[PDB]
Amino acid sequence: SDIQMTQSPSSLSASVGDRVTITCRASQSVSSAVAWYQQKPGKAPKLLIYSASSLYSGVPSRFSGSRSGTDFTLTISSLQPEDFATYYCQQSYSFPSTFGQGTKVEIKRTVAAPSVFIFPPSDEQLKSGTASVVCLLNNFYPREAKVQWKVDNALQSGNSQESVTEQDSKDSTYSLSSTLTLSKADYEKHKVYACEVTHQGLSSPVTKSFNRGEC
Amino acid sequence: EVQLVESGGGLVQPGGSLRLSCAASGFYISYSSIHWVRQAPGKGLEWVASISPYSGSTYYADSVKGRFTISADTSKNTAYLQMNSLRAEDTAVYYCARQGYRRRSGRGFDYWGQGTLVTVSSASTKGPSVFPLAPSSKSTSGGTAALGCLVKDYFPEPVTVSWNSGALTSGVHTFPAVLQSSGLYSLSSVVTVPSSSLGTQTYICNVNHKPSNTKVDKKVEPKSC
RNA sequence: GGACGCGACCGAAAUGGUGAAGGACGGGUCCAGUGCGAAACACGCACUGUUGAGUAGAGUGUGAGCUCCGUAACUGGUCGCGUC
Ligand SMILES: [K+]
Ligand SMILES: [Mg+2]
Repeated sequence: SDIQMTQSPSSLSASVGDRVTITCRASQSVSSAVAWYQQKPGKAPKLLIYSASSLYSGVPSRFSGSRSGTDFTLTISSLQPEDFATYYCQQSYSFPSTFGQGTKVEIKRTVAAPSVFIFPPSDEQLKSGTASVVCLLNNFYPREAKVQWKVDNALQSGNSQESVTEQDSKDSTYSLSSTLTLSKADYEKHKVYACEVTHQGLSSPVTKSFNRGEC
Repeated sequence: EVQLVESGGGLVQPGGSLRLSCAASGFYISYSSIHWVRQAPGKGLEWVASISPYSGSTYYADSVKGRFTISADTSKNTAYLQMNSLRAEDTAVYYCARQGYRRRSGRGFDYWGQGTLVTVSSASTKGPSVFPLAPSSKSTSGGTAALGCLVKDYFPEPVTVSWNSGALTSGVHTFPAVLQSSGLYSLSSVVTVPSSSLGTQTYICNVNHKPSNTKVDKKVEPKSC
């Protein structure tokens, strides 16, 4: 049996100054051969804790690790701005080695509603037989948001893709683009293109739309 | 002082082969266990393989066993991951890492390379088409206007985007690419600007896709009525 | 009575051979674990093990002690005989 490291939670929101705890639970005894790592977007992981509870040289002491049987915890006693990142536990008691799923630690702030924008496809793109319609949800929090596409008031499904930005380094919000992809023929068979947004900072759903072949 | 540089990454067809290298500096690999760990985009760390000092014993994750071979050339102070019979799901950033000294840091991996991207796909290298996302012939959402560029149908990752050759950075959001069903990537970069300057301020997106010798600049303007 | 002498029997340090004992005789025997050597395995060292664990072999110890069968120094004992 390969050893499982079950990591929870997969994400958490916290304010600067808060005490947070992240947990890895081993499927069998791993002694104390557990390490903890920090990873920021686009960057290699950095070692924080080794042997379950030893602080790695140069790591600030607000980081601590603890072992309770086969359960392991990384605690940060008081988060600082630079501590927002993803954390991974690792067992190296035996091979194969196992990493935990990770825990994204994100910063908490006041609910912010998104600003919504819709973009019709360019005539340029239209020359090639594909129409891309784009909807932008700008600078909102929390991350949960619902985007729905309507074409002549018919609800679209399976023909869109979303993408979300990393939480912003200044205002701590998210942005989201959703893209509806149609063949040029389908696109030209309809008039009203709409993007409907549902977010916590919105009292009611907001719809941004345009009519094909207008302004 | 201590550093690790992986190289050799790139695009390869399914069933193909690729050798990665991990150049150490600041220490000698002969006294350390060396490891390879990978990260599929958006996913977590997955341990791939390792090689033990003095015995040369090697270990492998089941998911790559039989296909991948780790090795070491002490005279170049470099380690290697020979990947054969590659599948799309081996697509990942590949990191080599040093397991540190037992007395100093148990079995923690104290140093990691910056990583090298391996894309396994039958799609072939292609530059993006870059389309304008023109600001609305209206006024406002929030008080401002939004414009951007759609960077569509390139392969493989990555691409870079900037605005006004780097001068415009505020209010910029460059989205992580999605892999479309065609097997090509697509992303968009947007920026919010004031609507009072739309006719007089200039906005150009700069898109560079190095694997296809594609570099483009696109002026994004309001069009008509 | 004792001195000297001879002999026998007993004792006996030592010693040749023998064969039972398994962790309460040990080991550089074997196994698991922990730490250390730039060292997870392999290699070396150290520590730890409550049926660690087969009594002569998973041993290429002419091991210690002991069982049994001998040999035996003797500068120990006893008895007989000789002389005084
Ligand atoms: K023995
Ligand atoms: Mg050993």
